[PDB]
Amino acid sequence: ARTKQTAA
Amino acid sequence: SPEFGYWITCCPTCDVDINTWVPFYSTELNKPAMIYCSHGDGHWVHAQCMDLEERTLIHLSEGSNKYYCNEHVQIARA
Ligand SMILES: [Zn+2]
Ligand SMILES: [Zn+2]
Repeated sequence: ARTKQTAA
Repeated sequence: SPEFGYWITCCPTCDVDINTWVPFYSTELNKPAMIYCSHGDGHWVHAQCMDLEERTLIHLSEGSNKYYCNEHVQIARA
């Protein structure tokens, strides 16, 4: 799923 | 009229506000984590407002599975 602000 | 970006009112019970927000997930700093709901024409919702645990959110972001917000998840995709 597409997401935002999930990058460690 | 309706609104794009990180500071939208994502659902009827949305708790994310540009005037009150603080980091919750370990991946957040100055912006709320969001996830795309594939229902209809699709829309974005705040992961926190969906009561998504961090690992569920991260696993979703690491795969090709589609997500459906709490509002539309029970809708017959038939
Ligand atoms: Zn929200
Ligand atoms: Zn939805």
